Amino acid sequence: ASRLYTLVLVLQPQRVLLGMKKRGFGAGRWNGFGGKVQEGETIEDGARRELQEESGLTVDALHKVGQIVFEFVGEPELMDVHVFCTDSIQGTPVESDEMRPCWFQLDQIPFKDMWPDNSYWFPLLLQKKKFHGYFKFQGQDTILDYTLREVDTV
Ligand SMILES: Nc1nc2ncccc2[nH]1
Repeated sequence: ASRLYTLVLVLQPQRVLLGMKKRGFGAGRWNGFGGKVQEGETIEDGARRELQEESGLTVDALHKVGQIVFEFVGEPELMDVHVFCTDSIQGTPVESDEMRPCWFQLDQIPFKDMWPDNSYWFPLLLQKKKFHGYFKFQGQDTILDYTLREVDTV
């Protein structure tokens, strides 16, 4: 019982792009860009499509960096999130009614205003490590338990 999602982190040498979501699941929190994968669409093509829909940016080179499964207690479907990273993009981040993008210096990533799992695996993403994670949430703020291990192959 799992549903495919994407998450794209535009990660440059000294800064990362994040978006403040206006409404929906995760509203009020900085996050990477992504969403559901469509029928007949590859996960990577879905990640590319969502990056543009939400941030206005066109990615060229995308790299798999992680897989994180999210469980919310009481909700049947697990979120199977395929995480990607890129440095080579085109365009300028676009603010829309749905999303407010902002660049952050790497020592100023706003973990307090992000999903609480991010502080666990971001240190790996910033050091170019690949990972497999699982986070069991109660509600949207409480991590009941988790696993996170590095991998050589996502
Ligand atoms: N970046 C990010 N973390 C998350 N945790 C739970 C649900 C969705 C999430 N998106």
